Amino acid sequence: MTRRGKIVCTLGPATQRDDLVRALVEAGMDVARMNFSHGDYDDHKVAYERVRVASDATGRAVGVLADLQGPKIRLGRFASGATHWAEGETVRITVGACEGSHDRVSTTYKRLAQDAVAGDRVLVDDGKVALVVDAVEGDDVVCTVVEGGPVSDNKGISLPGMNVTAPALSEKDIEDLTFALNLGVDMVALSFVRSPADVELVHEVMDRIGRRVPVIAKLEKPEAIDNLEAIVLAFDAVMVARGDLGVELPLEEVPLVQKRAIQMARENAKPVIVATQMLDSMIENSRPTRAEASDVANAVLDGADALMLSGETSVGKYPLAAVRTMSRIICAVEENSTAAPPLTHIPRTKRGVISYAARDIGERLDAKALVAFTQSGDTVRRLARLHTPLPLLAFTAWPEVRSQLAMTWGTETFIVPKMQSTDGMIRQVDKSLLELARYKRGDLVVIVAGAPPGTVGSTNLIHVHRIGEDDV
Amino acid sequence: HMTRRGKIVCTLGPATQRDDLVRALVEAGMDVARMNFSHGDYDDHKVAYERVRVASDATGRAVGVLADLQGPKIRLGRFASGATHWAEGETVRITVGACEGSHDRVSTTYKRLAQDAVAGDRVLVDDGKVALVVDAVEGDDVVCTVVEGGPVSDNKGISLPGMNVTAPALSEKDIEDLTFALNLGVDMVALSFVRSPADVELVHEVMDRIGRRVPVIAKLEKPEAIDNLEAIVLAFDAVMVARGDLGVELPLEEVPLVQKRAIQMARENAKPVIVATQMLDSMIENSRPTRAEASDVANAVLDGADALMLSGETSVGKYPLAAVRTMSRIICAVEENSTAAPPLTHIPRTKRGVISYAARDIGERLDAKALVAFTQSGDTVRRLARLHTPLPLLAFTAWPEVRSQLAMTWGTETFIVPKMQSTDGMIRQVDKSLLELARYKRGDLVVIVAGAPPGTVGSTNLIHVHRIGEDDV
Amino acid sequence: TRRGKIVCTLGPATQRDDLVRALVEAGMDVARMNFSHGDYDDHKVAYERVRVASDATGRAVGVLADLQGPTAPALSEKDIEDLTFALNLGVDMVALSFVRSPADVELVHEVMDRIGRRVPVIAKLEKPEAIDNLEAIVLAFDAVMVARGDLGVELPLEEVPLVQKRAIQMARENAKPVIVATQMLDSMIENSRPTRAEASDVANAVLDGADALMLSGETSVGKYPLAAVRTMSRIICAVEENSTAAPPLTHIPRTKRGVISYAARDIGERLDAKALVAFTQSGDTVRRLARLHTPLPLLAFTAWPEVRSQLAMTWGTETFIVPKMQSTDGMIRQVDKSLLELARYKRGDLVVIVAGAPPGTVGSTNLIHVHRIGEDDV
Amino acid sequence: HMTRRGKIVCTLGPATQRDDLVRALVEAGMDVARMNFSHGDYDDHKVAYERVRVASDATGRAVGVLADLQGPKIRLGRFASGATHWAEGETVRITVGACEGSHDRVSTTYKRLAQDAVAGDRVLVDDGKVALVVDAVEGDDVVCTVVEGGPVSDNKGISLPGMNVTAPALSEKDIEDLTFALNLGVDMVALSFVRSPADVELVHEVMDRIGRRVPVIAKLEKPEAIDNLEAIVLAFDAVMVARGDLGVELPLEEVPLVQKRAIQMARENAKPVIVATQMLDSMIENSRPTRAEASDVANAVLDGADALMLSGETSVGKYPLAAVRTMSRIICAVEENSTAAPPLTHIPRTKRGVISYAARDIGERLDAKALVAFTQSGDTVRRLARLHTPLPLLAFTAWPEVRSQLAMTWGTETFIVPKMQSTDGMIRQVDKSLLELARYKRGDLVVIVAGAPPGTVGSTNLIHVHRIGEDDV
Repeated sequence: MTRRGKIVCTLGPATQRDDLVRALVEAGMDVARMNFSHGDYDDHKVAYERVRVASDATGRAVGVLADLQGPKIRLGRFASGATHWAEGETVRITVGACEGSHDRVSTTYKRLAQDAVAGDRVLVDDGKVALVVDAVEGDDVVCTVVEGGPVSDNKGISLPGMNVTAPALSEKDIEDLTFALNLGVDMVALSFVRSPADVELVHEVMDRIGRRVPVIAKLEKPEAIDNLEAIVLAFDAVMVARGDLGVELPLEEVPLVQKRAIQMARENAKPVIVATQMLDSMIENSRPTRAEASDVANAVLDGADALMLSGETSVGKYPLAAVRTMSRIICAVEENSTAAPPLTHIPRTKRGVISYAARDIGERLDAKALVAFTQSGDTVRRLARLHTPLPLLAFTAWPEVRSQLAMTWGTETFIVPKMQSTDGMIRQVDKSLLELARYKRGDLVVIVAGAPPGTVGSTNLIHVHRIGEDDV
Repeated sequence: HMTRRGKIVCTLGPATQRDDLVRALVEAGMDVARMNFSHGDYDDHKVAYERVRVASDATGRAVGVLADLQGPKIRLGRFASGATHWAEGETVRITVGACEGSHDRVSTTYKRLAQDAVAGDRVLVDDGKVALVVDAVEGDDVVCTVVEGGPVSDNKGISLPGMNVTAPALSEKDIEDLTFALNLGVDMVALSFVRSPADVELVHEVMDRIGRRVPVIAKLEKPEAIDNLEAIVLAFDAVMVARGDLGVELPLEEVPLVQKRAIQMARENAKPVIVATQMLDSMIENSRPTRAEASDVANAVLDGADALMLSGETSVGKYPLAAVRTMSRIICAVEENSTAAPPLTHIPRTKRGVISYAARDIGERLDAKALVAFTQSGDTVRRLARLHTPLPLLAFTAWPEVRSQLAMTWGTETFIVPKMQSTDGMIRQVDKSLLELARYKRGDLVVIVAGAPPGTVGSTNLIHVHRIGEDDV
Repeated sequence: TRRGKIVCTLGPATQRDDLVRALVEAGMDVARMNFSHGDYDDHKVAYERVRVASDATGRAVGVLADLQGPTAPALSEKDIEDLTFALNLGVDMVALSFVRSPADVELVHEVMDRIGRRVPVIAKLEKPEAIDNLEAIVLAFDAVMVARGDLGVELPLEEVPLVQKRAIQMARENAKPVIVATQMLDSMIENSRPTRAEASDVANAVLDGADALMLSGETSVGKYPLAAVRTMSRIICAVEENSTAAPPLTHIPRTKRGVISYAARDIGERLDAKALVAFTQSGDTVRRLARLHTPLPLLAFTAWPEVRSQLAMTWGTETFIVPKMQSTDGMIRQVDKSLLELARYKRGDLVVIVAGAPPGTVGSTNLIHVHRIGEDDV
Repeated sequence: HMTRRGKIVCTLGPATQRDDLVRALVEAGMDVARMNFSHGDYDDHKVAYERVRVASDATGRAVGVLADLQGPKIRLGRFASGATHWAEGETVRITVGACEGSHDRVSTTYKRLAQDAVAGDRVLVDDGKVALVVDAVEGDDVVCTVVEGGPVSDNKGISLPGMNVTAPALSEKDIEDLTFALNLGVDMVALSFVRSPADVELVHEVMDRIGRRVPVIAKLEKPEAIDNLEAIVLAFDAVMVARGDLGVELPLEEVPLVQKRAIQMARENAKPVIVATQMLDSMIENSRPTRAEASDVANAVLDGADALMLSGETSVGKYPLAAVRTMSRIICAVEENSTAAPPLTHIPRTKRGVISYAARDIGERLDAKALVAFTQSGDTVRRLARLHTPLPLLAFTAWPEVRSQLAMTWGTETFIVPKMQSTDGMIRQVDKSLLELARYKRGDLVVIVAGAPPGTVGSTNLIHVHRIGEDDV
């Protein structure tokens, strides 16, 4: 009926101009990403509020997503500005301070010396240049260049295979998380996730400050894909970072890891975001490459809850066009086929059997919408992963949840009061839906909800009715 | 299956008039009591009727009361000697005039026989044991030739397959009996000799004149009924497969397929179906049935029948209790052995239908202890019963009459409750009613099917899964 | 024409001149010699009268020798004598009474292998211990006979109709033939017509899925032996001409032989074939198709005439004798030749043939071939 | 899946002319060699053609040869300066007359451009990198305005979306190239610029004049082709999805769905489908592909494609071997992971079709080591290939040409054998051929699909299941 798949946009320099955050929202932004690798806390505060004003003004829900940097592992500065590391040369990467020199340059990752051992590979600038550790002589990691090429200030370094010992949250991240939690963000994404235990360190900080939001694990490393199931269960959502996965994994394995992660997320009613290398050409162009449009469309077809724009909106010259184009692709894929990859988990539990039954009933009776009452989102997220073409309307008393459900597939959320009785809950649904030009009296709707209000049995009720069938 | 699901109808007569015998039936399993208005004066019925109601109250078991209307009385008159023998090839006269019976000439009770019969029509006597053929009508007399010979005696039944019979489906006598039964307070009425869907209208005329309707059961006795099977099942509220009678007027080998087809047809439309006659007739004189009879009963059960019926076995027999116990024991045995009954083919398309199927699925998938259905007329319960789900099926109704009417519906126990004021109060009532009987306890999972806000214009439209007393404190 | 098969018992009542032939003409498919009655000479004379009748009419007729049976061993001393006699006499099958265990067949096989001649052994389901081992017995024996009268002596009477259904099902799942016997038309021992209750009972055996039904005293000692067979036939036909199908089978085929039989039926039905043709050396391939109770005519072709008699008791199967086949292509040409000699089917009519790889191959059934009659006729 | 199923097409050019390089491709996995008639003179092709045939014989691997016809050459002429710059808002003239190139005015190779162009038509240049709009046709000059600016050089491609282009599908030059290729002995021909199902007839005219037909592959390059997708897939023998070209004339977001739709359409009709353009273009300059490219390839495989095609990657690139090795490695990885492919909706209705599906079922159910199909033209094997069954699929044919033609069909290896004399002999041949391979041994179960008696009128009509050498001595 409208766009189902959700769009995440990154905020940066390019979205600071007059009424531009609002222009994004109007073009379709559902979640706004605050990237804490860049900007001062003040730039974020001002972006954060511009989103909230835009969300109020337009009426559209917009979640706010705090992206934590994780371990900053990159080159230091060169005195020259740049150099060239040709094959066979010896080079020293040091955890000490030094001036940028062809033969010797610093790294930001202070533990590199203690972690590196003879043999470990060291990749630079998205794996464009590759080195190998010969030995650790004090603060210096002595390497040999295996694949040559140009190198400059502050290029990324990847250490596949190496037993890296940084925690998932740096000291700097804890400050950023704390800031974001107080600022009022709706979700937090953790980078460099390697184990299901990594969520605990985010939860420590949340419980100290006394405020928890959904935590999104970013799938960037092989160790993450090695624990894919345990991670999807321990976190609240996942983000497939294809660029980063492509650096450390076989390139041919990556398209299958994407599909597998998306499937895994849907089986467990967790949201999945697909990020990186989406429409990167639109950083410089008003239109994408054919290859990019195809790639995006396959993310949609793979079953993804949301797709994410990075530089396309954060630094690009065509931020609106990027969002409009992502929308137009998502729509086109959806308008063409209902079908998404089938799920294999058979529902066994009261809440699961009911979610499936509700969808069946709704589809079989040609309902105009599927209404789900929810206190945390769980009940709606269980319906969303089915990719039913029924509009999916969440009704909740907790307004935070409306923002959190911005990143979940096909879902619009309405904020309503706490319900006093089941019959009152039906009356509320009528009231809320009739306010919208979309619905009128006579339209068939399916409601999923709680026995007597605030019951010990959670979701346990399916109710089919036409709007205002009992009004006179 | 935790209990007997299939229901048992028993006929009341001479054999059930002595001391606390109606009660003995009920305790043995009788779910519906049949009052057969071809025998007894109105006083015998009044006394039986009340004995059933007292038994029902005493035991706590629901017992429906079924008024069987006679329809056209078509049989031989009396013979002066008491009997004769009509041997093959002989000419014989069956007359609408009064006469004393002789071999050559005997009267019939069916006064229109002369004007209805035509050259060629077959005239079958004594459950089709002897067959004649009309050569012509000379005045009073229908002049026949014997095709299959055998003995004939006073007042033996006559069946006229193929013949353009012109009696109405409701005789003058039936209208009196119907009127009596309606006022007496019976819960259902069965019409004999049904040939067309229109036949129900003549019963409805009488009901609406007296101002009281009950479910009307079409008895499938004639070929013309099976010719209109679908239109009849839709127009009536239930059907009864009368096997003996169908066996006389159709090829005997076609009957087992007609039974299956009628039962199927009834289940597709959420109408009850009763299977009657040729059940355990040997038990009129014997304490045990023939193997062939046990097989017959079991096949009715397997065919998908809501209820099975005893006739002479309880109404005139010498072993009425044993007959009911035996029918029960067979029904149980068939059920305890397989869940499976013939699949239904109607795909549900309507809100009420989709919900009934969904409720059953949910109930079975979650291993619910019972499936509870609220209902004003039975419709919602009957839609679940036809599925032959092994979940106990508990109807909740405000109308007490319905509890008696649901006595003939498969697998169903009914509870009578107050009018509900709110949906949440309705859930609380279900808990209260179930807990009264020390079968359900706190924690047992049940599925409820019911009405949006109480007295909603959308009838049944709600499915609700809960464990008993999960919210009490 | 009739699909379900009829077994008739021979006795005093069928010794009249050309009465056996009258049975065969009325429909007898299997002739039962009951070795609890008669001298060996009465059997010899009946045996030959059947064989002459079978030749004369052209109709296949199996001969089933019924060992009386007799805690007791499975085979009495007397049975061993009767079995030995019957085997040499040339019977096509043996039925064993009082079967209680799957091991019981071994004692019959000992005797067969001593004399050097094996035929199918039919276990008679007469006792509770048999029903307790129903599956193991159906597997060890080659066929089963449901004796309802006898089961009714020791079992709850109401349980018997469900045991009948269960045994018939069990037999069909394992491609064994099942006969339903006892209490069929016993009234016709004294009457020219049966009770309604009896006609209904027979029809229920048919509908339950039975390969064959059996007459006992009705033909062996009755006064209306022909009428009994004619009436059983007329009923079986009438039941068949109505009902479409038989109780579904649930056993999933997993073996080469089984997967092919199911596939052949599917292909046949999907393509609207007029017939299902089976080549067979031992019967197995035909028996696998018969148990399906497919409404397709089922035509068996065999070189071994003993097998044509043995297939007489399998459902819906007509069997023809042909020569030993020299090559697969020759075998297809034979099927065309034989089918045109029936002149039953027409120019473009499809049939499906199931057969053996190269003739006398170690893989038994392993070939499906769809062809039109006279398609390679230029 | 036991080996690579999806097939690889490689284009031959300058980069594949060096020492034993065609052979190195074949060894790396090339199944079809594309001869592109937009580059090279007839002598370069003759030498490539023979190098392929020698390589095919030497390695034992089947290698098809594919003649790609240019179709209408629609592009810029030459510039005197060599290149220019067309900036937005400027007026420029593209002329069908001869001239040397200036900024203001340059010639086109497409001589009909004047007669075809009308006010409003768009003119896209160099893969749509620059866009113009026609203001008028003033004689030989098509006077345009630049809508999207950018650099332009000698001999750049132009696309004319929407414009009623009037060139036939076969130029005069193409007919010469087709004729050459047919005599040379190529196994298939691909036609560019296909717009209608009638376009195949013009190729068939030429084939029938020369007296030799091969499969004709329609290249899906234009919107009009996708508008007739079904009629085209039926009239041609195969299709090639050219995504780059479709991307210039169609909405970019629609292209991924057109690819999927064409692949599906081809499989439903047992026609091969090749997916071409922009597969691993980065490997023209690099020893490894972009992640986006590997993903794209893998999605073509998953979409259901019979074959994937390399263009510049092998024809002009610096890593031609690595390109084919990499394409192989991706195809394998996708396949080793899931045997699932998009389901088909085609229900088989015909004797030959029902049998093909039944054979597959039987094979899969019995866990056969291979499915052997006898075929005169390929049709029988192509009907099994589109099912994407994980059974090895072994074609047996007496026509050697078919082995080359089946090189582009999914999952299919072909064996060339003598004409069969008898069905039993044909089974013996299957054993003989398979036993030569160390892959098969005595005892392996295989399913054979074939013809009744050899040279029967009833096409495919026989399924035979056997273990290799079960009757051996």
